[PDB]
Amino acid sequence: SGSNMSQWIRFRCSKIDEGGDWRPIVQFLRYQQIEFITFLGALKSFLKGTPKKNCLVFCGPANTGKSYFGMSFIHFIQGAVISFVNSTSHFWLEPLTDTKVAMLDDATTTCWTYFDTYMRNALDGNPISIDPLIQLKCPPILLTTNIHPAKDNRWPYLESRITVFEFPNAFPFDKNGNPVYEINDKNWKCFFERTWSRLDL
Amino acid sequence: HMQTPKETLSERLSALQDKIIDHYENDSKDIDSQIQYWQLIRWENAIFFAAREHGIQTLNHQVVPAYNISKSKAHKAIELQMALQGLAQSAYKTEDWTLQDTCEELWNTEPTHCFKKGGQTVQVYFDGNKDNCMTYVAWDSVYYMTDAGTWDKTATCVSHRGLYYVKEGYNTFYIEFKSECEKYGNTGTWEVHF
Repeated sequence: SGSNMSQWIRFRCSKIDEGGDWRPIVQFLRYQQIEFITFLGALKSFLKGTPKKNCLVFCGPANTGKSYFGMSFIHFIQGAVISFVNSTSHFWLEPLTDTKVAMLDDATTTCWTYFDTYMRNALDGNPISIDPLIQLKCPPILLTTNIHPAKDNRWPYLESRITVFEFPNAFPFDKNGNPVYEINDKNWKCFFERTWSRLDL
Repeated sequence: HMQTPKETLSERLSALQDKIIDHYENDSKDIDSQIQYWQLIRWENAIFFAAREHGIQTLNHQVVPAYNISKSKAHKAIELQMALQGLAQSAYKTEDWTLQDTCEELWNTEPTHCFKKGGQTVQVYFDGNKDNCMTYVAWDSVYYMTDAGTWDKTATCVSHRGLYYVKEGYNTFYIEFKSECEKYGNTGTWEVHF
């Protein structure tokens, strides 16, 4: 876009309706046994594109709703989804060339192996090349997965350069089959309006 | 209506959890707010403990944690609360004390069981290798508890050996660079950039 992160989010909030509620987001995090202050600190570093803090990971079974939660953020910020292809090339990173935040949904074991070898510059906040070889600054990347990339020491480079939040609990529904927590553009708008300064925006 | 034990525990948890998020919304700079925050967390975990004791699996849609989780988080909350209650009787009571200044994450960071403000970055390069570099924080201010139970404020000192503060006359290292070297390089050589 060219605008910085603060301008972009402020602008995105402009286009979103009033009347949301940040509470379902906070409540959903605490429901998943995640500490609010810890998460907010992680999100602050993430949006800044801080070296070694440029990849955020949500880890747990599909039924936790980690991907719904993650995708809601992408929708809010109008980020891009990238689709992993096992290669030794960066060609599949095209969609993130011009985005504020990228998402890769359901990273496999093979994906983490790829990241440990081929996404080092991106993990470090240094430019990468996709192709005449063109350099590109990698945007923050949110990944969801059910393969924890920092439990078993298989990926030593990756291991020290990602932040992982675990989602242990199934996405909760009430007695009528309605979700206990809904996470959408308006709730994200309120969330950012409440945490603006604390995110150093 | 005669309240079921689960309904009573539910009613109390819902009020506690609402209050907890109020704190997050308010972002008070008052140390007394943080003391209250950590009381709410103790109470929250006490409810989850009692819920499990009563055979309750979920409470207000929340998954009732394992006994060990409830106990660990409560013990953590008490620890922080009592540290803050002591700090509140010191000369430093009326400084800004935020959720961020008083969160568990920071508390668990070296030097542990201390409060700290104003992190200045220290870069350490192992084996002359510039790309093998660990980042540490030299805190502008460290608040520690004395043997008498009062809280004092002091600055961090940097040296080749590590990061330390003077605690009631005693140099007290919270990072040892030798130990860090013997873990990231192993030649006995390291360079400190501050």
